[PDB]
Amino acid sequence: SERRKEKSRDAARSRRSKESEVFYELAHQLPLPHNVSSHLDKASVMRLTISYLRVRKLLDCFYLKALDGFVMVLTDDGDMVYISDNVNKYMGLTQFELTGHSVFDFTHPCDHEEMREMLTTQRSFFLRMKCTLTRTMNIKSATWKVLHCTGHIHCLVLICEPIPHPSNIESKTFLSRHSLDMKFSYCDITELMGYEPEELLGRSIYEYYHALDSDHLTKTHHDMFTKGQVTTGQYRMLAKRGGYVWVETQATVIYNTKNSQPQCIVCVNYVVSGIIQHD
Amino acid sequence: ERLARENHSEIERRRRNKMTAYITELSDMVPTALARKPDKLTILRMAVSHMKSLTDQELKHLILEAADGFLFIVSGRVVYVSDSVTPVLNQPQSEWFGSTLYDQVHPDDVDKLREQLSRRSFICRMRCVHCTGYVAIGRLQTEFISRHNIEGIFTFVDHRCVATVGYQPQELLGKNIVEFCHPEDQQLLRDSFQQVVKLKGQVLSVMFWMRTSSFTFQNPYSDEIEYIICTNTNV
DNA sequence: CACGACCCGCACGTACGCAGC
DNA sequence: GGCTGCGTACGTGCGGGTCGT
Repeated sequence: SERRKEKSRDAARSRRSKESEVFYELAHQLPLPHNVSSHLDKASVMRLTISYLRVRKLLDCFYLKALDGFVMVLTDDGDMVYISDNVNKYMGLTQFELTGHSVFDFTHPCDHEEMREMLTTQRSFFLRMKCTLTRTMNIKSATWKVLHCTGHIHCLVLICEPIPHPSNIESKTFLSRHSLDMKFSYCDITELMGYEPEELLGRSIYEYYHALDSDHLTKTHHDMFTKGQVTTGQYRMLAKRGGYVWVETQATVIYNTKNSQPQCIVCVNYVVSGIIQHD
Repeated sequence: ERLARENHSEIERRRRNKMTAYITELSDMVPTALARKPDKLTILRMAVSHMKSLTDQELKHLILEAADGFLFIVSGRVVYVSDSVTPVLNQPQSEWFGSTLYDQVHPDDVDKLREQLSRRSFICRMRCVHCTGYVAIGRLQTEFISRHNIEGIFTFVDHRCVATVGYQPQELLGKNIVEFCHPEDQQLLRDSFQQVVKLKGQVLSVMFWMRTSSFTFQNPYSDEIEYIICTNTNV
């Protein structure tokens, strides 16, 4: 039994030798600059190999540049098998951290069901990644971040842009501030619309909305409360004397940093169309 | 002590098994189809043998099929545009090519683009659009409503009412709907509005004969009413 | 910049089960 | 049944990692 034992030990040693061999050798065969290739875990090698394989299977620098956010590619199971280089600028994480394993692993729970039903052709939906950037940091000390995603399927492909948090703000556009149920508190307006902050101030913004859209607005509001930020569609909002105007809004939620307590609301409201139909 | 030991065994089990699931996924992802399931070493050898068989434009394609938009390098004179502008707004290199972009925006939306040319992001209108850049890219997103009060008094309408019955909003805006009800069932709608206020956020169809599906709306956060939505239509 | 605090990838040895000159 | 190669597992000690205080 001891001879079979010593030879088992030695033959198994041979096995592990060719194992580590084929692993770091698979790392050499990657599209990665070796400065990072053989330097990482072999399970990682598995991840990104699988990913890039189903990537090149499923198929100047001008373009990705002007874009805001990054590129996301999923399959029916959710193995997010591609991520564009630019990710680093957002989230804080890097491509290589997350190129080709679960999407639910990096998105906030109590949000996965959206993904689920949206793996069931045009799709505009907000997701809840985890930013680690504030400069880059470590996980669990990192926190939840939102991303507006516009995309289509074929094996899904998505554009994921970030939002402008009014902690870092910046003639077309006007800001606004409201309570939680949306009674105004702080405004700028008349030029493009009609009314005054003096005249409004404390008024439910749902009243000055169009009924045809207030459905979508309430849906994106339930979003707002349940999620973090939002970027709505195109409002047909009323004027003082006039009819409707095409309006866009990127609103935010104010959490009183004192125990992160839901306090106020602020909207960055874009305007598109001129006052249609005066009489 | 024992805790760290059995947690060690569990976690290493999970890691091993995830490396085996990675192994299977990879096993079927690669072409060598074989009779049934080779060992993991051979699977890996075939993986790298396959992987020895060896970009921006594919990324371009990706963005196109992700946004339905296009690219343009400008000054307001343009100097280049993406060809994919054609499956978007048509007019390829016609009112583009080397033209000023101003001669392509909505005649009213020129001075905003002027005020935004002292990162850079904005929203514009174009001849049959959200746009971002530093050069940039651009991509794309019988019955009538009636909003009332808690006691029936109107607040809002839809113009195609004038097609439906033939009336104009202002001579209805502010007035009462029970004043418009045939005396017979003036109570009915009343009862209806006696119910929608109690039927928290749920429909209610009544026959005034014009159908209408009245239901209350409570402020999504504070969940208290401020108006009743009543789609009314003819039959 | 430290030191034990711990967590983790990766060795490592050994086990159980298949086959067969 | 013996003993082998042969391969996939489970358990674990050890080096190098990172977080807290």
